[PDB]
Amino acid sequence: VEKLASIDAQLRLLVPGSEDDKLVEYDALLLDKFLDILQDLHGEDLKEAVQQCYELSAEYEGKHDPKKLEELGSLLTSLDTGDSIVIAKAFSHMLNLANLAEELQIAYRRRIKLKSGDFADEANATTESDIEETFKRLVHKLNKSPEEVFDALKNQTVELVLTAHPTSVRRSLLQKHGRIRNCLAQLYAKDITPDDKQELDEALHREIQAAFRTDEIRPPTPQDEMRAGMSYFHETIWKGVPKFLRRVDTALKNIGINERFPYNAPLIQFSSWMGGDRDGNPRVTPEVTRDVCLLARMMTSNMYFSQIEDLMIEMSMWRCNSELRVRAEELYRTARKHYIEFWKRIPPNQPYRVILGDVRDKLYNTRERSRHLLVDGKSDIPDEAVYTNVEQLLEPLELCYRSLCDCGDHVIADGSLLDFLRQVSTFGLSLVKLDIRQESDRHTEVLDAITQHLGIGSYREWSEEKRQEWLLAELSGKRPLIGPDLPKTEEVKDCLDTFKVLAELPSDCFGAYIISMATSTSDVLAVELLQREYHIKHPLRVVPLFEKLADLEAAPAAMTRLFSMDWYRNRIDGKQEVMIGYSDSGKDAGRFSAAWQLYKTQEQIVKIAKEFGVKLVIFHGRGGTVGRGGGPTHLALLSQPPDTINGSLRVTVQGEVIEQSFGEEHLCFRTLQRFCAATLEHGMNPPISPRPEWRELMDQMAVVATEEYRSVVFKEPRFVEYFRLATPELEFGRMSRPSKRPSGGIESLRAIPWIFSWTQTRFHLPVWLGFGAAFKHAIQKDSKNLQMLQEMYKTWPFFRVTIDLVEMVFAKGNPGIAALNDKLLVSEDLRPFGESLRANYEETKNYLLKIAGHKDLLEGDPYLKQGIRLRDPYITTLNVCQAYTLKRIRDPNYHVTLRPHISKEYAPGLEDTLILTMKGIAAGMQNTG
Amino acid sequence: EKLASIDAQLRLLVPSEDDKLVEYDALLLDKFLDILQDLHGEDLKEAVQQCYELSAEYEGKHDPKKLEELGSLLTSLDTGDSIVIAKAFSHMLNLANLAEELQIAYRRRIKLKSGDFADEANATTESDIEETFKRLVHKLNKSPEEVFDALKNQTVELVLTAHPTSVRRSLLQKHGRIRNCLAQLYAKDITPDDKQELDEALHREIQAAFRTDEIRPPTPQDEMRAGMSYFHETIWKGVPKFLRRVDTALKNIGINERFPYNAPLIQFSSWMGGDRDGNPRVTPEVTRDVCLLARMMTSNMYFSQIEDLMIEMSMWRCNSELRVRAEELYRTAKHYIEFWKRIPPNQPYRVILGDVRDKLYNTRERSRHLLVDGKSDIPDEAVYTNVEQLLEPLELCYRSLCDCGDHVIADGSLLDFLRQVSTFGLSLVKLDIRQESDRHTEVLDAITQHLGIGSYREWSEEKRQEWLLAELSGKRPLIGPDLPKTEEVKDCLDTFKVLAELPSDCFGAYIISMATSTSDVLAVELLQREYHIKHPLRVVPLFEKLADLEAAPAAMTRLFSMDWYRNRIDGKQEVMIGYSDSGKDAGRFSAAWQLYKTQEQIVKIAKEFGVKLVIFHGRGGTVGRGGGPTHLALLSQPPDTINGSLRVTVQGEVIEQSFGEEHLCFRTLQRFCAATLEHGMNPPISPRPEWRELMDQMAVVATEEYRSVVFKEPRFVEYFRLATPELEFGRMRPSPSGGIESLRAIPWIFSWTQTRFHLPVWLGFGAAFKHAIQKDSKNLQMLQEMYKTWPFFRVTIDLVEMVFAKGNPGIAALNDKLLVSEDLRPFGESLRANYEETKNYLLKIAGHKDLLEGDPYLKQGIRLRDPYITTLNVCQAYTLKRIRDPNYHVTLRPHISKEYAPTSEYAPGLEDTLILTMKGIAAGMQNTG
Ligand SMILES: O=P(O)(O)OC[C@H]1O[C@H](O)[C@H](O)[C@@H](O)[C@@H]1O
Ligand SMILES: O=P(O)(O)OC[C@H]1O[C@H](O)[C@H](O)[C@@H](O)[C@@H]1O
Repeated sequence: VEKLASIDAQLRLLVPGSEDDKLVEYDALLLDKFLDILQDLHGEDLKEAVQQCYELSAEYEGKHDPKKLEELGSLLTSLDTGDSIVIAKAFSHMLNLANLAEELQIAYRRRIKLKSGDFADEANATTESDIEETFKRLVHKLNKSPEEVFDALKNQTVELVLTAHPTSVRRSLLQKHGRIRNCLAQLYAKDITPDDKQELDEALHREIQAAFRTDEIRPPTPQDEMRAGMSYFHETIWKGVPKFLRRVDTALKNIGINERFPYNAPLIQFSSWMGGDRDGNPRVTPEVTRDVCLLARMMTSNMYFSQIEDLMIEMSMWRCNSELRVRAEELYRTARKHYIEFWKRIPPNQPYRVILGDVRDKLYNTRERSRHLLVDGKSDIPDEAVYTNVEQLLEPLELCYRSLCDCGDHVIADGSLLDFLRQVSTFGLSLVKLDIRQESDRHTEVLDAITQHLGIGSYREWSEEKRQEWLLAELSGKRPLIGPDLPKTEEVKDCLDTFKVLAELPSDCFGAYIISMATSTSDVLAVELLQREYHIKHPLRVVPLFEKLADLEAAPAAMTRLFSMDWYRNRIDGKQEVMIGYSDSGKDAGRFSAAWQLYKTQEQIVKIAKEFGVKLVIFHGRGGTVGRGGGPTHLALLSQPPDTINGSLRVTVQGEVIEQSFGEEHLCFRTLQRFCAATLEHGMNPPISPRPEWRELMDQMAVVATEEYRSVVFKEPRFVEYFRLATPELEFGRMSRPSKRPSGGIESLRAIPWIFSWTQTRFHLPVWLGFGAAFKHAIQKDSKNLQMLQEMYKTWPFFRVTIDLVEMVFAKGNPGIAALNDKLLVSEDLRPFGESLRANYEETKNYLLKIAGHKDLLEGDPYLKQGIRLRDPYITTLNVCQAYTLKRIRDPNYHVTLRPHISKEYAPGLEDTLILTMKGIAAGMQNTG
Repeated sequence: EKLASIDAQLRLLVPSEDDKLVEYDALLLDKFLDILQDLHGEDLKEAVQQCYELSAEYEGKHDPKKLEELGSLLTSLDTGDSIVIAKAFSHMLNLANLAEELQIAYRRRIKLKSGDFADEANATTESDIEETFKRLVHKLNKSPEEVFDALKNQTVELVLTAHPTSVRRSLLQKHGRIRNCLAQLYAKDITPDDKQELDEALHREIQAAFRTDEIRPPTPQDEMRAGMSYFHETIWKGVPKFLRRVDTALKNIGINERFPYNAPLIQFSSWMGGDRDGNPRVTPEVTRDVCLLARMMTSNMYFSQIEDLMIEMSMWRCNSELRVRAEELYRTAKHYIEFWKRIPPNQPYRVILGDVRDKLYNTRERSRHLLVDGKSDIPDEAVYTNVEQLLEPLELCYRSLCDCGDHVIADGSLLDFLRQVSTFGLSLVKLDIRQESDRHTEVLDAITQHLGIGSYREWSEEKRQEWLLAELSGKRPLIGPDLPKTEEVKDCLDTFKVLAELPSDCFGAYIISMATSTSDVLAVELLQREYHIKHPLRVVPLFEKLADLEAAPAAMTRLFSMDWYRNRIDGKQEVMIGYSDSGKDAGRFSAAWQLYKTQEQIVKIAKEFGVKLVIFHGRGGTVGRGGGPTHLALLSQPPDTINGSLRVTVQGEVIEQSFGEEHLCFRTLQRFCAATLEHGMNPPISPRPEWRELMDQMAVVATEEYRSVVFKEPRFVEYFRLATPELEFGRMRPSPSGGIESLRAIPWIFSWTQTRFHLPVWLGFGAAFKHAIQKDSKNLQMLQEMYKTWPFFRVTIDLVEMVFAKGNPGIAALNDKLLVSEDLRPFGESLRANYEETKNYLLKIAGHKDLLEGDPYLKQGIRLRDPYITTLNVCQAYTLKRIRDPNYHVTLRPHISKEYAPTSEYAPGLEDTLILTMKGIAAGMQNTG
């Protein structure tokens, strides 16, 4: 009768339970159904094996008895390659289930009705403010008129830049995840028949299996990796955006604005790095970039195309204004179809349809030109027949729209037509615009080739002042720099060709050219010059990304110098965007010192832009508090230094967060919602400025933290051998892209790998190291600092948000895993070094607690804690499995007695098991640094 | 918990929406087990579970092995442990019945009903009072005024008899508390804490019941003082609630006034201390005492609530009529305390009600002193000797209120109180007297012989009549103080001295058991005259044997022919009938049909002589079933047999179901009132002559079979004495030499109910059905049309069907095997064969595959009780063996119950175990014949 109630009972033990809190039930059902499936497919024997692992991991998660971990080891390590693959798949798959259940729980959790009004409320989905509440706060708590709010909003832009998953999932598998999540959602609805329940049951059972059996063993091209993206948009964002904008409309009613948000106001914009970012990544060629533009153009046209037919059916009206009636007549007159819904000709009896039919053909053509260009390279298709610019596509829709209003039918015009206008206006002809990123040294290499080939010396050898002097001269040069007959290395050709691609393609494909490892004025001019050389008609804006602390300290001088140049001031036309990267900067100096430095740098650069009349946009690269997703993003955005958003947000949406943020319609909606709300609020309601005591203490702690971080990571010569052993970092490095930009050392290692290696291991060093020294030293210098730190946590959003993130990571941390790793993988001489780090973990964690005023991690956030506690047993099993696998890979001569093979049925090795393991853990850990 | 498991194993017994019964039973059982553990130890708890598991397993499959395994267990228990098990199961039953009461109470009514009369056989589909009114008005062209009028003149008298085995006022209230705790545990918006506390409340109250189990006989006085509980508990409040519903129902058909508060719609009566038929414990002094108790307690009830009405009646505006009488009372210038003060005429309603209170108190005290001393120094002036005296001041208040513009207030508690007073009078119940005809003969014979004029016994009926009428107008007494009297004749004569001394509002009817003739009734009239009873009780013949029924019409005709009698009865005669009694003579079937005809004939006869005839339904009817079935049973009565006046026995074994829970109480009252009303305006169809004819034919055959087996077969009584606890019941009222004709009906029915075989209820139906079908296969169709179309027939078959559902021939078989000698077993086998064949014909006629297809809810109720009953049957059977048999002993298990804490009879505790058993079974079986 009842496997489930028991599985529920044994799942409750992990987190004690309440009202709309279904998570444990959800997880229980999913798990119980999943076990049956393992039984059918692989046999009782294996099912038990899987349960045993779970029981052990769970028992471990409760008490934390290192014995349990070893028992688990004995089990996992005794499995042949075949069975371990299966277990690895199993746990890796129960995780994805646990995440769906959590998405669903988060989606339907009840909002708190009366909120404290504290800014802390904005760090949690249940208490944060929706758009209407935000408007109201601004109007009533801040004396802004509705008109002023409406106005702010009309001018606001929010750009979400999508990056590729650092490990990324299949469009099929997504949809199974959706179907499973829906079956589950549906099983919990009252007024549900025994039959429907029975049928939903088998539907659920079936869709889990279908997912489990979609598990083929692999690398994939940038093109496919990107063609991935065009899914999530279909799946959720494409529909999400109109839904949200309609909510904006409703919210404006309720504060007394009697009009809808203009359909062409560019409130929300999307962008991408996929096929764009070539930094330390030679797989991203010019041809790749040409292909992702054409794909983007294609698919977008296709989307507009597959829904136009539905709008056409809906638009059965015959009453129109004359403006339209003319243009319809024209179009019927000029007539004399590959697809089928409307495969016929259409009576001018129904004019809206005539227009939209033309639109459809044009969309189809636009689809086809991009398709042929993509596969052939030529296409015999006139610009006349096709949308080369979004205005061309809006125009007929605006026509219909106006016509409807004029005939007295605005109410109808504000239905699907409006949604469609909003989609077109948000997504344009290219769903995402592509950013280009390359590292400064590359532009230097190119310019050096040029200068040397010209016989004038070596750009590399020149001083900054010289580079600037030369660059400006040539920026007004009266004759080209570059011949066809210039000697080029493959890299230089690759780089130059990227500009040939930028010149050939329509500019509505592209966003910014980001310069990785920027450090100077010359770095930006260099890119400007090459754009001029290739006669790019609408050059992309150049965006320096300042990474290292020193580079951040130098940035203000660099920006000031830029803004001092008339050539440059006039090219940028009042607008500059600068990029920052929390992970990057924190790899240099620790997370703490990087956080603080970035606060100040933004402040200074804002001040500098203000002085020169420049609107400054700060592009948030990965690693922020602001890329967490969920409520915490809400507060993180409000926590930003004053005037740093100023109506224009641009942030990275880290791949490892795209599912949480967008994969479910409600979360999708609220993601969009908070980005828009927070951005709006901030420009009219900055956080308080830090008290000077706080700046002073923060400066003092930064030095100590950076000292500790660098002591351990760069100064200590034992560290890299430790890292290489205690961590799958090397094995990761036989992949996404070369994680060492072969030079050797941590400074050489890229940040994603850095973060990822220590996340696998549950130890998370890159995120907390240096916080402990900083805290300890500040308290030991003066016990009154504890009070100050606490006041800072209570009152200073930046600080709060900074500590919450590190707290969340400790909650996903477990030093026992780190300890097991030492014991299995690390040599006897390095173990005390490990012990030492674990000691620092603990001490850091405890200070962090003392400062937030919590006994236990996440007291402020039981729901998040519950989510984590539930995932853990699964992750733990993967950690352990991983650890022994790493052993067997590294040590050809480690062997133990293998249990006779357990899986039934009715070529793969350790490396395959390790990948499964790396991906399960990564998906269980989501974002950290 | 282990509840879900107990729920799971309870579901198996009966495989939905508001169907909580299984949960209810599960919880109760799980709580009850814990209690057995605490009090008696794991060891015993398991023993109890084992019995339950076995019984349940048995109830599903019906494997005789299970029964034997159970036997081995039960028969291996020492006297100490078997007592405990017997208490346990006997107590789980009472729990199961409370749960069922609760389930029945809250089951949902069907909203659209077929309109068929079958709908009235089930609580979910039967008609409430409003629906009845509406049917009458719309489907039958009666004006609201005509309905209202019918109702105003309608009387419903419920005569309460004593439980044939009866429960304690304390224990009732525990049953109530348990039932409420349970009801409360199932309510949403309920806290973890309230749930926790209700849990322990529940747990506690079960234990308190379980530990209220002392071993004993009790006096008629106490047995009756029992009654005065159920009224307190439920009827006292029930009546006003229902009458208020009548009021609401009258609104909704457009009558704009309330049911008159003094219209005697509902009246109650009792046999307790009244019925002395074959029961010499019921002496004259007993009868005196139950009148005085009744008078006392009733005064007390009025008294304990008056104080609450007085507080409520804080008004000061009154009419003059009242204001005078108040002034008077204050002008004319306290043991208890609520109002222990004097009262300002400032508040006049209170002044009146204070007087009323004192008068009620005095009335209470006089009855109390008379009861314990025999004299009381208390003037009639100080006291209510007549209900009008108590109404008058209430009507005063009532009128005053309406006159001051406060009728709305007057229709609150005051109205309730008026209704109570008017329904219950000064004596909650009126007492009927019953004695058997032969006794009056014995008395008159003593008299005639002492007078020297011969022997009344020897005289012919014509002679008796001639003498009786002469003496009924005699001009001088019959009886001296000097008359020779046996203890019986004195007992009988003293009863009349008691009737003459006590107020007439204490009494109802004098029922003559074993009536047969006109003289039988005149005899009683004469003795009443002799004792100068100022308001003689009406004489009611109870005709029992079939012959006595066939002779009744001639007897009634003769009575109605006598001017002496016609003028004494003043237009009204009541006649009693007794289904069980008559069915003990001739079989249930022939008795049913004969009673249909007798009623018809006697009705006809009364109609001809201008006499309003009331038929007093004694026990055994379809009409004493309680629940919906009663509803249809009443509607099924022959035309004109109710004629505005229903009088029916409420069998003791049905009082709990009918009244113990406020909702069932209300609906019991409801259907009695509704059915009665409807019938006088909407009789059932009259039987088709073919049907009469076939019924007459089947009656002969059925009587033949019944009498063949019971009276003609000389082996029968030895069979009965062995297969049945009948003898042991007979060491209890005396159930002097025997034979079955001698044995009383309750014992007859009860003996075969214990045994789950139920012979008295079905025997003879099988022969009748078989012979009718074998004479002519077209009869089957006729029988089925009768079942479909003729309420009497339907109702008659449903009852027998219900009994088969409570039947189990395996128990009967086990009994034979354990208790009956080898030579009589084939006789048993033969009866079991008849059981089967009868059951199967009965099914074939109702058109059912299985028993109770028409009634899944009832079947569920039975299925759930059964395992408990089965355990008691088995326990019982072996106990009966050990009692009867010197040659039986088996190895006893070492004692199982723990404990911390002479009483000898026949065998050392067996007799006690048997009683427990007899009472558990009886309470699990409720009503059958
Ligand atoms: O961090 P990397 O290893 O350079 O990899 C790529 C990431 O780098 C930076 O930190 C950027 O700020 C992000 O927009 C990007 O996802
Ligand atoms: O023991 P008995 O002869 O049945 O007497 C007791 C019963 O007798 C008759 O059947 C009456 O109709 C009942 O009102 C009463 O309960």
